[PDB]
Amino acid sequence: MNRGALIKLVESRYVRTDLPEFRPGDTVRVSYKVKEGNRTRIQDFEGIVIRIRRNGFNTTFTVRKVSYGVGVERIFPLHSPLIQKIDIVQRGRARRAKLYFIRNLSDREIRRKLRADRKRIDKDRAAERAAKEEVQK
Amino acid sequence: AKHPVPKKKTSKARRDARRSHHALTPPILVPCPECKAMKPPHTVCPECGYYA
Amino acid sequence: MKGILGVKVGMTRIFRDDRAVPVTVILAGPCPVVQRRTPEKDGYTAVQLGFLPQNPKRVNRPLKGHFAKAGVEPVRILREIRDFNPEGDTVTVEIFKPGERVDVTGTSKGRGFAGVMKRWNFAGGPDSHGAHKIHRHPGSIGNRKTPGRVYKGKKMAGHYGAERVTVMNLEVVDVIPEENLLLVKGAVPGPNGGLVIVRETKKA
Amino acid sequence: RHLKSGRKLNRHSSHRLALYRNQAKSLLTHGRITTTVPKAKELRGFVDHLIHLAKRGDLHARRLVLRDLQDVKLVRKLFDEIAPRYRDRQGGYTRVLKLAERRRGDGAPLALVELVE
Amino acid sequence: MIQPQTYLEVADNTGARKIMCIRVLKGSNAKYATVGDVIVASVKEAIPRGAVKEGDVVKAVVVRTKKEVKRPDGSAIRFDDNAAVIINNQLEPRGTRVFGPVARELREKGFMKIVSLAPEVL
RNA sequence: GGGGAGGUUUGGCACCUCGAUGUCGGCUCGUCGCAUCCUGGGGCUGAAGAAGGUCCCAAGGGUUGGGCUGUUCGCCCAUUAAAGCGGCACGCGAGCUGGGUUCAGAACGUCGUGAGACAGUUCGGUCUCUAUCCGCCACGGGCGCAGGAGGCUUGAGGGGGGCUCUUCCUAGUACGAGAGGACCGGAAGGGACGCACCUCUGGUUUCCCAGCUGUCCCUCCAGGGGCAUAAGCUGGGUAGCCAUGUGCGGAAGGGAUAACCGCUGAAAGCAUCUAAGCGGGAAGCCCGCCCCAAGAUGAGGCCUCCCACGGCGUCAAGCCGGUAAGGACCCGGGAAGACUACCCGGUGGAUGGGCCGGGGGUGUAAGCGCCGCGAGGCGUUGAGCCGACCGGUCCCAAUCGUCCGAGGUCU
RNA sequence: ACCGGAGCGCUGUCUCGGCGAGGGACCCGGUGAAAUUGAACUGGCCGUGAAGAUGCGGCCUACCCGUGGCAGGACGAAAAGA
RNA sequence: GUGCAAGAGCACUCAGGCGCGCGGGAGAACCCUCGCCAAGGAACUCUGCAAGUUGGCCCCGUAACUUCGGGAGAAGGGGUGC
RNA sequence: CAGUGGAGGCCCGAACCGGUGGGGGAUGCAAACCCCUCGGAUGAGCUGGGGCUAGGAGUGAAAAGCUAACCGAGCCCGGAGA
RNA sequence: GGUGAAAAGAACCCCGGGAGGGGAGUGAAAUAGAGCCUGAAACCGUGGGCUUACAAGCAGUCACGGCCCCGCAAGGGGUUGU
Ligand SMILES: [Mg+2]
Ligand SMILES: [Mg+2]
Ligand SMILES: [Mg+2]
Ligand SMILES: [Mg+2]
Ligand SMILES: [Mg+2]
Ligand SMILES: [Mg+2]
Ligand SMILES: [Mg+2]
Ligand SMILES: [Mg+2]
Ligand SMILES: [Mg+2]
Ligand SMILES: [Mg+2]
Ligand SMILES: [Mg+2]
Ligand SMILES: [Mg+2]
Ligand SMILES: [Mg+2]
Ligand SMILES: [Mg+2]
Ligand SMILES: [Mg+2]
Ligand SMILES: [Mg+2]
Ligand SMILES: [Mg+2]
Ligand SMILES: [Mg+2]
Ligand SMILES: [Mg+2]
Ligand SMILES: [Mg+2]
Ligand SMILES: [Mg+2]
Ligand SMILES: [Mg+2]
Ligand SMILES: [Mg+2]
Ligand SMILES: [Mg+2]
Ligand SMILES: [Mg+2]
Ligand SMILES: [Mg+2]
Ligand SMILES: [Mg+2]
Ligand SMILES: [Mg+2]
Ligand SMILES: [Mg+2]
Ligand SMILES: [Mg+2]
Ligand SMILES: [Mg+2]
Ligand SMILES: [Mg+2]
Ligand SMILES: [Mg+2]
Ligand SMILES: [Mg+2]
Ligand SMILES: [Mg+2]
Ligand SMILES: [Mg+2]
Ligand SMILES: [Mg+2]
Ligand SMILES: [Mg+2]
Ligand SMILES: [Mg+2]
Ligand SMILES: [Mg+2]
Ligand SMILES: [Mg+2]
Ligand SMILES: [Mg+2]
Ligand SMILES: [Mg+2]
Ligand SMILES: [Mg+2]
Ligand SMILES: [Mg+2]
Ligand SMILES: [Mg+2]
Ligand SMILES: [Mg+2]
Ligand SMILES: [Mg+2]
Ligand SMILES: [Mg+2]
Ligand SMILES: [Mg+2]
Ligand SMILES: [Mg+2]
Ligand SMILES: [Mg+2]
Ligand SMILES: [Mg+2]
Ligand SMILES: [Mg+2]
Ligand SMILES: [Mg+2]
Ligand SMILES: [Mg+2]
Ligand SMILES: [Mg+2]
Ligand SMILES: [Mg+2]
Ligand SMILES: [Mg+2]
Ligand SMILES: [Mg+2]
Ligand SMILES: [Mg+2]
Ligand SMILES: [Mg+2]
Ligand SMILES: [Mg+2]
Ligand SMILES: [Mg+2]
Ligand SMILES: [Mg+2]
Ligand SMILES: [Mg+2]
Ligand SMILES: [Mg+2]
Ligand SMILES: [Mg+2]
Ligand SMILES: [Mg+2]
Ligand SMILES: [Mg+2]
Ligand SMILES: [Mg+2]
Ligand SMILES: [Mg+2]
Ligand SMILES: [Mg+2]
Ligand SMILES: [Mg+2]
Ligand SMILES: [Mg+2]
Ligand SMILES: [Mg+2]
Ligand SMILES: [Mg+2]
Ligand SMILES: [Mg+2]
Ligand SMILES: [Mg+2]
Ligand SMILES: [Mg+2]
Ligand SMILES: [Mg+2]
Ligand SMILES: [Mg+2]
Ligand SMILES: [Mg+2]
Ligand SMILES: [Mg+2]
Ligand SMILES: [Mg+2]
Ligand SMILES: [Mg+2]
Ligand SMILES: [Mg+2]
Ligand SMILES: [Mg+2]
Ligand SMILES: [Mg+2]
Ligand SMILES: [Mg+2]
Ligand SMILES: [Mg+2]
Ligand SMILES: [Mg+2]
Ligand SMILES: [Mg+2]
Ligand SMILES: [Mg+2]
Ligand SMILES: [Mg+2]
Ligand SMILES: [Mg+2]
Ligand SMILES: [Mg+2]
Ligand SMILES: [Mg+2]
Ligand SMILES: [Mg+2]
Ligand SMILES: [Mg+2]
Ligand SMILES: [Mg+2]
Ligand SMILES: [Mg+2]
Ligand SMILES: [Mg+2]
Ligand SMILES: [Mg+2]
Ligand SMILES: [Mg+2]
Ligand SMILES: [Mg+2]
Ligand SMILES: [Mg+2]
Ligand SMILES: [Mg+2]
Ligand SMILES: [Mg+2]
Ligand SMILES: [Mg+2]
Ligand SMILES: [Mg+2]
Ligand SMILES: [Mg+2]
Ligand SMILES: [Mg+2]
Ligand SMILES: [Mg+2]
Ligand SMILES: [Mg+2]
Ligand SMILES: [Mg+2]
Ligand SMILES: [Mg+2]
Ligand SMILES: [Mg+2]
Ligand SMILES: [Mg+2]
Ligand SMILES: [Mg+2]
Ligand SMILES: [Mg+2]
Ligand SMILES: [Mg+2]
Ligand SMILES: [Mg+2]
Ligand SMILES: [Mg+2]
Ligand SMILES: [Mg+2]
Ligand SMILES: [Mg+2]
Ligand SMILES: [Mg+2]
Ligand SMILES: [Mg+2]
Ligand SMILES: [Mg+2]
Ligand SMILES: [Mg+2]
Ligand SMILES: [Mg+2]
Ligand SMILES: [Mg+2]
Ligand SMILES: [Mg+2]
Ligand SMILES: [Mg+2]
Ligand SMILES: [Mg+2]
Ligand SMILES: [Mg+2]
Ligand SMILES: [Mg+2]
Ligand SMILES: [Mg+2]
Ligand SMILES: [Mg+2]
Ligand SMILES: [Mg+2]
Ligand SMILES: [Mg+2]
Ligand SMILES: [Mg+2]
Ligand SMILES: [Mg+2]
Ligand SMILES: [Mg+2]
Ligand SMILES: [Mg+2]
Ligand SMILES: [Mg+2]
Ligand SMILES: [Mg+2]
Ligand SMILES: [Mg+2]
Ligand SMILES: [Mg+2]
Ligand SMILES: [Mg+2]
Ligand SMILES: [Mg+2]
Ligand SMILES: [Mg+2]
Ligand SMILES: [Mg+2]
Ligand SMILES: [Mg+2]
Ligand SMILES: [Mg+2]
Ligand SMILES: [Mg+2]
Ligand SMILES: [Mg+2]
Ligand SMILES: [Mg+2]
Ligand SMILES: [Mg+2]
Ligand SMILES: [Mg+2]
Ligand SMILES: [Mg+2]
Ligand SMILES: [Mg+2]
Ligand SMILES: [Mg+2]
Ligand SMILES: [Mg+2]
Ligand SMILES: [Mg+2]
Ligand SMILES: [Mg+2]
Ligand SMILES: [Mg+2]
Ligand SMILES: [Mg+2]
Ligand SMILES: [Mg+2]
Ligand SMILES: [Mg+2]
Ligand SMILES: [Mg+2]
Ligand SMILES: [Mg+2]
Ligand SMILES: [Mg+2]
Ligand SMILES: [Mg+2]
Ligand SMILES: [Mg+2]
Ligand SMILES: [Mg+2]
Ligand SMILES: [Mg+2]
Ligand SMILES: [Mg+2]
Ligand SMILES: [Mg+2]
Ligand SMILES: [Mg+2]
Ligand SMILES: [Mg+2]
Ligand SMILES: [Mg+2]
Ligand SMILES: [Mg+2]
Ligand SMILES: [Mg+2]
Ligand SMILES: [Mg+2]
Ligand SMILES: [Mg+2]
Ligand SMILES: [Mg+2]
Ligand SMILES: [Mg+2]
Ligand SMILES: [Mg+2]
Ligand SMILES: [Mg+2]
Ligand SMILES: [Mg+2]
Ligand SMILES: [Mg+2]
Ligand SMILES: [Mg+2]
Ligand SMILES: [Mg+2]
Ligand SMILES: [Mg+2]
Ligand SMILES: [Mg+2]
Ligand SMILES: [Mg+2]
Ligand SMILES: [Mg+2]
Ligand SMILES: [Mg+2]
Ligand SMILES: [Mg+2]
Ligand SMILES: [Mg+2]
Ligand SMILES: [Mg+2]
Ligand SMILES: [Mg+2]
Ligand SMILES: [Mg+2]
Ligand SMILES: [Mg+2]
Ligand SMILES: [Mg+2]
Ligand SMILES: [Mg+2]
Ligand SMILES: [Mg+2]
Ligand SMILES: [Mg+2]
Ligand SMILES: [Mg+2]
Ligand SMILES: [Mg+2]
Repeated sequence: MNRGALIKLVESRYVRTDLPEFRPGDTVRVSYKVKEGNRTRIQDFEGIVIRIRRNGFNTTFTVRKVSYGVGVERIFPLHSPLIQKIDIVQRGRARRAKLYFIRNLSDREIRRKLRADRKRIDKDRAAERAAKEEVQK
Repeated sequence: AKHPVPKKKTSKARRDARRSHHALTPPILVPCPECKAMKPPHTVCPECGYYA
Repeated sequence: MKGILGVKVGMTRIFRDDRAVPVTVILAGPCPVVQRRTPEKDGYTAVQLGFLPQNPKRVNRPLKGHFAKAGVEPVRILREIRDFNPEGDTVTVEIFKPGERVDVTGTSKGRGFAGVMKRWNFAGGPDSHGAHKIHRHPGSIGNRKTPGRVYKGKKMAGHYGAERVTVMNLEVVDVIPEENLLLVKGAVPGPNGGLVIVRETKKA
Repeated sequence: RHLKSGRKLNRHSSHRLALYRNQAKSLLTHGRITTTVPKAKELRGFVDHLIHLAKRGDLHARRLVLRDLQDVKLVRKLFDEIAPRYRDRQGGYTRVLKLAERRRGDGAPLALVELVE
Repeated sequence: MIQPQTYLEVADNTGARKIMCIRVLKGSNAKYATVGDVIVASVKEAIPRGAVKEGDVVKAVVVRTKKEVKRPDGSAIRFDDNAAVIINNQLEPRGTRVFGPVARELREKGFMKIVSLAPEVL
């Protein structure tokens, strides 16, 4: 009994593992399963991650973007059965945990305020190609 | 004064009755092991002391 | 009519097919039946389930005399489940197949001495145009010379919370016998670690 | 009902913080200190932190502890004497024993605080 | 969540730029309206010689909100503004081409026409 | 033309109150009436159907948001199942407001020689911290419950809840020339309200982290502290408490009935629902659901535990000390709490504090190296710091002890 | 800093309330008032009575004493009605 | 004294003087004073009462009307640190 | 027209003089106070000291305002035991 | 306004920081002990008797009963259960 959490934590097996690490201040592209009419598709969604609300399992993250003149944000359960995959697209300088502030900034300022984390990229592409070697041979 | 005020002098009966729960109770005491005197449990007291 | 004692372990949410579901986890540990109410001896029918392992320390009480006549490991708690007589042994989560619905009972969180606005969810006066000393007050409480008194059970501020609260028709979302666990539809009275009894619903 | 949380106080924040400090200074200056019970039970944990933080040695720790006790000579005594004494120990660097005398003219109960030994 | 006295962006060439909510046509006394909810409203301003004139009392349906819509799949979604599409009394949209995204709740509600002309459902 | 009921209007009378019973409207909180606005059940219809009309039964719940005016009232906008009418000092100012009325200022029209005056108008104009008793909401102390104690309970008697729409299948079927369009039965989705909850969404989170200005100080640099609230400002923020968020409720069903519809059926050879007798029939009644509840002085029931006197009272019941089961004190505490109460723990112990780990928050600390003239930048680095949450560990603190507590009446 | 109408900006004025801070309230120790007060052993309903009853009648209800709260009554207090 | 356009303003601080002659705890309702708040933005109300919004200096720019002075800080913008 | 010049019951704003709106206070810190807000601030300005005018009399940018904490006729003593 | 005939106004010892007491002492009397003759009532307190925690009240009166106390007795006093 003296593990009230670990018990409630046992129900965690609905947990993912495939998904790649990413943190606010860099843009991604989730592929969500959706019910159109009655069937099932795979709608993409690509924008900057503005918030990650950590809480072990059932942690969440929210991405925003501009669709046809209007802004739009979506909240995704991190370990959701509907996220087929989540291709990251570009890393960038955080400097802050929650970046709501870009809401009032959607313009040239964003691009210049969130440069590009050459560090988290230099490790991305490095351990990408450099790690491809070990698996192939 | 302003607005409410007693409608009648309280009787010496009712008065003392109210006070039925005012009485005190003696302090809880125990004979301290070291000395002979009394101490309030869980406390150190003069003319005595403690072990380490 | 089933029955079983447990603790509110906490709650989170799991996914049923392509839909998320909020669930409260209840540990309905194995309950050693302790006595039996019968029409002949007691005047009614029921079963006194025990629950949770007691150290023979606090059992200094002649409770041991009750546990002896049943040959049971001393428990920390025990309440009856009315009109439910299981075979002589022990009840467990096994009686709850998923999709069944249950009536859960628990002692709500204690909101202490609560104002009328929190307790009875009154309206209270204006934050603004005058008054400024009755913002959270209940205002009038009566009439005039007639009836010239206040109604019995009038809504007024006071202690509120930490009372016997029974929710109903909660869905048994799952059941993990390997852990005496029991998943529900989330909203169950009381705080975590709180004792809580789960019964069969009265929908049907 | 507030309090479902966990902490205690009187006075306002900047004062209460100043209180814990000015006590822990005297306490790390006299080794024995007498205050009111509640003030003591609270001071208790505040010191077991600088003391343990004192078991570590790096200048970062020193600089951290300076933020509370302003006196440099005092942090010396803490690092170069008080701390070593508590090597090979893990917590409970401090002790609180309630006295049997109340304060007169306000009837407040007292208790002793001391660097353990 | 839209309620009377609220302003809405008009997402179609009906001529109207902005309309204010008059009444949310859910229950007999509903507090608020949301995506896929219809509302009576006043045209608080419109473009010259539009089908709808400034001052008309129109019906419209919420296509976007600022308060995130919570979906059963555990996700949610919110837009930068509150928007609507003026509709015919038989509930078909009055204007044609509708601009900007839309919540798919519009679909389950029976606004096929509008999700169609929508340049992007989300 | 005629007879009544009611006591919401306007009056009549002048009966309590002029050593004072504060007047309208609004707000808050309601509760009651039924002469019913809606929903439920019926009769008739000039009821094809859908929809109405009229009367009957029925308070159980419901009875929206705005524009104008101090308004009540009323008009209007947009909805609705409906936007019911009255009582309660036209309910409620020791609950609030004070726009209106109803003091002194001032002005208009009007009257008056005048001072002034107006159910005429206009702008302004001090609303009193402390509840004794009854009542009401909560929470304890005492004693009782004819042995004492631990735990579990029965439910007399109360209380809460009680609403309604919409689309779809039945079926474009019965009905109708057409337009339109059912009963009965079944399904889905809502509005408002109520209870509980923090997973999610979304708030607060007063020192959890970070950044920034001015100044003063430590210690010159660097680093850091105070004050700029009772957080100096700002960007974020766990637990807890919360709704905008999540779950669940209104029932089902049983029983007796209202209007009403009937069977059998006389009195009264026919006829009659009725006089004997019986069946059906409401959102209403009684149960059922949830909550309180044996001070139910009619003080209940079950399981279990401890039992003789140890001294005076011969008669009467008691009375005084030591103890049994068991309880209390004191201490560490708590999603329990104003206090008390309630609950857990007290060295055979993880109750609090510290330390450790995890969760979580902030978002690369200090120091050093490197690049730049420099403000800075880069690396070491998801670093450093790090409340409340989930656990672990006897380092510190619950040390030692004290007090009360049956001897069980009689027929 | 006159009085009326409208609009933009902004907002807890409001839908509709929630959380947080501090000073009181609450508990302990010290000091310790006031208006008021015929006397009190001071319940509910329906009547009744000088026409609005804790005190009369009938009936219902109710173990003794307090503490924190609410303001319907005591035709509450105050001021020999302006 | 330092800073801010200036100043006897504001913030911190010299010299100097004080913590206001009841304290201790608790962390209910409720009152006062203060901070914040999803969506909405006057729907509040007799009345935007209240509170918020705006705020300093520099630069661009500024309408009807006018008694030619005004209206003007109109309005609306941009800059501000190292 | 430029320059110089520095006028004003001019402008912003402390001291200072006020008392606009709201809140608190109501046996008050206070027999008129506290907080936020607001008005004037070279003038019909504010202010220290020395003086004069008073009871049907004074003074009054006029409210019957003020004339020692209540002025449609001050206070005290007397007529007076009206 | 008042000790007492007279200060004979309480040496000395004891508890106490003091105040104030307890003894000793003076006096006819100290409950005449110093704002001290007499010392009423309201009001506060200590002890004793009767009485009260299912009870409805202008508080009393009438009756009976119980307990306690006075007198050998018939009797009387206090209290109060119905
Ligand atoms: Mg665990
Ligand atoms: Mg737990
Ligand atoms: Mg409010
Ligand atoms: Mg007022
Ligand atoms: Mg007031
Ligand atoms: Mg009455
Ligand atoms: Mg009454
Ligand atoms: Mg937990
Ligand atoms: Mg805690
Ligand atoms: Mg501060
Ligand atoms: Mg710590
Ligand atoms: Mg007649
Ligand atoms: Mg009448
Ligand atoms: Mg009349
Ligand atoms: Mg009369
Ligand atoms: Mg007459
Ligand atoms: Mg009177
Ligand atoms: Mg009166
Ligand atoms: Mg009135
Ligand atoms: Mg009124
Ligand atoms: Mg009908
Ligand atoms: Mg029909
Ligand atoms: Mg027809
Ligand atoms: Mg016809
Ligand atoms: Mg027809
Ligand atoms: Mg039909
Ligand atoms: Mg009839
Ligand atoms: Mg009727
Ligand atoms: Mg209306
Ligand atoms: Mg209409
Ligand atoms: Mg309708
Ligand atoms: Mg209609
Ligand atoms: Mg209607
Ligand atoms: Mg009527
Ligand atoms: Mg009414
Ligand atoms: Mg009235
Ligand atoms: Mg009337
Ligand atoms: Mg009235
Ligand atoms: Mg009032
Ligand atoms: Mg009123
Ligand atoms: Mg009053
Ligand atoms: Mg006013
Ligand atoms: Mg009004
Ligand atoms: Mg007016
Ligand atoms: Mg008037
Ligand atoms: Mg008058
Ligand atoms: Mg006048
Ligand atoms: Mg008139
Ligand atoms: Mg007026
Ligand atoms: Mg007041
Ligand atoms: Mg009374
Ligand atoms: Mg009463
Ligand atoms: Mg019952
Ligand atoms: Mg009932
Ligand atoms: Mg009922
Ligand atoms: Mg009801
Ligand atoms: Mg059909
Ligand atoms: Mg069809
Ligand atoms: Mg079909
Ligand atoms: Mg046919
Ligand atoms: Mg026809
Ligand atoms: Mg036909
Ligand atoms: Mg045909
Ligand atoms: Mg046909
Ligand atoms: Mg034909
Ligand atoms: Mg047809
Ligand atoms: Mg058709
Ligand atoms: Mg929850
Ligand atoms: Mg939080
Ligand atoms: Mg800190
Ligand atoms: Mg944090
Ligand atoms: Mg430096
Ligand atoms: Mg600094
Ligand atoms: Mg300060
Ligand atoms: Mg500020
Ligand atoms: Mg500030
Ligand atoms: Mg700071
Ligand atoms: Mg902050
Ligand atoms: Mg039924
Ligand atoms: Mg049944
Ligand atoms: Mg009937
Ligand atoms: Mg027949
Ligand atoms: Mg019959
Ligand atoms: Mg019959
Ligand atoms: Mg039947
Ligand atoms: Mg029924
Ligand atoms: Mg129903
Ligand atoms: Mg029955
Ligand atoms: Mg029955
Ligand atoms: Mg209970
Ligand atoms: Mg119960
Ligand atoms: Mg009992
Ligand atoms: Mg019971
Ligand atoms: Mg019993
Ligand atoms: Mg038994
Ligand atoms: Mg024996
Ligand atoms: Mg024997
Ligand atoms: Mg112990
Ligand atoms: Mg052990
Ligand atoms: Mg521990
Ligand atoms: Mg621990
Ligand atoms: Mg950690
Ligand atoms: Mg983390
Ligand atoms: Mg770095
Ligand atoms: Mg290097
Ligand atoms: Mg270099
Ligand atoms: Mg260099
Ligand atoms: Mg790592
Ligand atoms: Mg903290
Ligand atoms: Mg560990
Ligand atoms: Mg004993
Ligand atoms: Mg004994
Ligand atoms: Mg006995
Ligand atoms: Mg003016
Ligand atoms: Mg506006
Ligand atoms: Mg804001
Ligand atoms: Mg309101
Ligand atoms: Mg507080
Ligand atoms: Mg006070
Ligand atoms: Mg104070
Ligand atoms: Mg006190
Ligand atoms: Mg009573
Ligand atoms: Mg009657
Ligand atoms: Mg009478
Ligand atoms: Mg009489
Ligand atoms: Mg009376
Ligand atoms: Mg009589
Ligand atoms: Mg009576
Ligand atoms: Mg009663
Ligand atoms: Mg008290
Ligand atoms: Mg109170
Ligand atoms: Mg009252
Ligand atoms: Mg009050
Ligand atoms: Mg009254
Ligand atoms: Mg008079
Ligand atoms: Mg500056
Ligand atoms: Mg400046
Ligand atoms: Mg500058
Ligand atoms: Mg001085
Ligand atoms: Mg003071
Ligand atoms: Mg002092
Ligand atoms: Mg702030
Ligand atoms: Mg703000
Ligand atoms: Mg807001
Ligand atoms: Mg905001
Ligand atoms: Mg916002
Ligand atoms: Mg706006
Ligand atoms: Mg308005
Ligand atoms: Mg309104
Ligand atoms: Mg209004
Ligand atoms: Mg108006
Ligand atoms: Mg304002
Ligand atoms: Mg405000
Ligand atoms: Mg503010
Ligand atoms: Mg601002
Ligand atoms: Mg600016
Ligand atoms: Mg600003
Ligand atoms: Mg001019
Ligand atoms: Mg400007
Ligand atoms: Mg202008
Ligand atoms: Mg401007
Ligand atoms: Mg600007
Ligand atoms: Mg800088
Ligand atoms: Mg020129
Ligand atoms: Mg020049
Ligand atoms: Mg000049
Ligand atoms: Mg010049
Ligand atoms: Mg001037
Ligand atoms: Mg001016
Ligand atoms: Mg002046
Ligand atoms: Mg003013
Ligand atoms: Mg003022
Ligand atoms: Mg004014
Ligand atoms: Mg006021
Ligand atoms: Mg005022
Ligand atoms: Mg006041
Ligand atoms: Mg005061
Ligand atoms: Mg202002
Ligand atoms: Mg000024
Ligand atoms: Mg000025
Ligand atoms: Mg002068
Ligand atoms: Mg002079
Ligand atoms: Mg002179
Ligand atoms: Mg005169
Ligand atoms: Mg003058
Ligand atoms: Mg005088
Ligand atoms: Mg005169
Ligand atoms: Mg005289
Ligand atoms: Mg006379
Ligand atoms: Mg004469
Ligand atoms: Mg003498
Ligand atoms: Mg002596
Ligand atoms: Mg001395
Ligand atoms: Mg002496
Ligand atoms: Mg003597
Ligand atoms: Mg003698
Ligand atoms: Mg004699
Ligand atoms: Mg003598
Ligand atoms: Mg004598
Ligand atoms: Mg004498
Ligand atoms: Mg004397
Ligand atoms: Mg005397
Ligand atoms: Mg004599
Ligand atoms: Mg006497
Ligand atoms: Mg006595
Ligand atoms: Mg007795
Ligand atoms: Mg009695
Ligand atoms: Mg009676
Ligand atoms: Mg005796
Ligand atoms: Mg005798
Ligand atoms: Mg008697």
